Amino acid sequence: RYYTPYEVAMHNTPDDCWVSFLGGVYNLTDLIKANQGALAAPLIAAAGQDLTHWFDPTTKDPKRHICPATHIERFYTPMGRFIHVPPPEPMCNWDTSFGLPWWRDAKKYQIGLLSARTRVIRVRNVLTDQEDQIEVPCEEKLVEIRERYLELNAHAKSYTWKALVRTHVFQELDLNLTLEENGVPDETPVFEDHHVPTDYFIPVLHVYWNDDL
Amino acid sequence: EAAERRKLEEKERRMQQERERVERERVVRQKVAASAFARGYLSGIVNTVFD
Amino acid sequence: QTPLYEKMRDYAHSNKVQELLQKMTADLFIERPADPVTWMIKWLSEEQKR
Amino acid sequence: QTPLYEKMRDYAHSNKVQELLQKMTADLFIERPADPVTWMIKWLSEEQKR
Amino acid sequence: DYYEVMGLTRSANDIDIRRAYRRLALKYHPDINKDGAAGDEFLRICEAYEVLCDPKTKGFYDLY
Amino acid sequence: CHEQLCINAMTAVSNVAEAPEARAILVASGAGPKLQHIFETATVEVVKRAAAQAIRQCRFKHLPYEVLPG
Repeated sequence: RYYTPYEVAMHNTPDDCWVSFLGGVYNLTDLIKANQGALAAPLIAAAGQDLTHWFDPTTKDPKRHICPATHIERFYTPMGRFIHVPPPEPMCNWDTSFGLPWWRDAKKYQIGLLSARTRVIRVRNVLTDQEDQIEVPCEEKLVEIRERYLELNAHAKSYTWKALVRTHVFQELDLNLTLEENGVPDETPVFEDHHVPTDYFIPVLHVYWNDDL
Repeated sequence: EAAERRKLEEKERRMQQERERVERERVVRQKVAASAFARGYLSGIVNTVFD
Repeated sequence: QTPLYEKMRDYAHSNKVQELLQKMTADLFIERPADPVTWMIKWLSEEQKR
Repeated sequence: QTPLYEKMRDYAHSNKVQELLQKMTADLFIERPADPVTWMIKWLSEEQKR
Repeated sequence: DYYEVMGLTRSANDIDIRRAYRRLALKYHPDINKDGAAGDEFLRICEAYEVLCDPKTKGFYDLY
Repeated sequence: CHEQLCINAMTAVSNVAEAPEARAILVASGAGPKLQHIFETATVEVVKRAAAQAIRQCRFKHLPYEVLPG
């Protein structure tokens, strides 16, 4: 699935910690639970934050540099030493028996996948007039847009969707095609580039009722 | 008349869901921002008290 | 970085106290009592009951 | 946005709450109790007199 | 923070900051946005862009 | 022909076609052209109204209800 940045922000506590980095959303809760010391501070303090600036794209490990004091290459950790980072000097307590760093152990600490962009859909329930703005990832199939909208109407499954596809006529939308395939384009970049407010026009999704019993 | 009754029932239920959603939305919107500010300010507090 | 300072940092950054502080300060900045000394007392009393 | 944060920043960066919280945290780190919540209840109780 | 007020993330580029400030300071300018909760918002937008549009100040802020 | 039987069947079809799946069966069993002929060639007003209602009832999938045929 996918997550908007705000959705990642909802979990910021040592009890439920989510971090987004390099396009991936990670639930580091069991880490903080199993490693509770001064090591866990720099990422507790960035719970629910975006952690991509720590790392580099070419390799999945954090950035490295030549340490000015010892002149030995090691991770650049201005924030502090996060879990799975070796101490600068030869110690007697940092074991290397553990398998993989948490930024490499995707299978055990990654859930979902961070959205690279988000858009505003204005959903309108045609039977009982109830407008509603909402933010959804700009790359998602209508099934999960319906899943997002299920918090607005608990009976949205029975309803049928419709969009102003192109002249322009309100036509049906296939569920498995994303908002861009179905003909609902995104124009916020053009809005910005042309000095038009990003809340001036919003694409609209009509939601009619399908009688059932 | 049965069709009209069903339509009116659904209208009413959607109207009620709107209000309940509004209340819960307000609660969660305030809670998340409170948690974020608590994070930042408590980090500052701990640093200063340590110093 | 004497052993006391390190022990204090380990206690300060522990899970229990830090999450409790974060929760309390979030609630307190929600309610915003003009007398936090008593509001903290009632809030902690109700928390301890669980 | 600025309004929600400002309403909390103005509250939290005011003297009463901040220099209550700092002293409470200082004494909490000094004492090092097993369960912080009842200790904070106590500390606030015998600080309410002052 | 100086970042969240612009809406950007900690890894924003230079063009990213240009675009963010563009839209946020054409949405909240007093002559365009008549009134509302747009008094502090514009001032923090200006301060954040001024801090983050110069590499020396930007880096000094980033480390502290 | 057999006029009362025809109108009773028409009302039964109109009642059943309110169900979600039933429509697909009725259009499958050719109720469409049958009801269209019944509506087209008849002159008794009550059965004509039953036919218009049945046709509109069999081709609807959204809550906004199209104008009754004729």
